Amino acid sequence: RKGFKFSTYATWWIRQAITRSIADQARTIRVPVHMIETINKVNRIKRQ
DNA sequence: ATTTAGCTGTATAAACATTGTGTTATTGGCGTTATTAAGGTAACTTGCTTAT
Repeated sequence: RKGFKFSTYATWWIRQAITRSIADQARTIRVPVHMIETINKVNRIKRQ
């Protein structure tokens, strides 16, 4: 009904799924996704 | 015979024993705060890497 390309709607869902999969199976020991995101933000701040 | 020394008797005394009583303490319980997971989000990027 809205006039827009479907690629962006598909892209957001694909990106969310990939990030979630990486966090869930990223390490042999399961680590919380919220804990992982804060660690990623801290690492980016340290790099800057 | 007499008593004397011997013997510890059992009450008593003392110690224990038993009873009772207090105390406390911990389980349970409840709720509680730390934690946490998932859902959802939509300009666009629509056959890869990855390698002696």
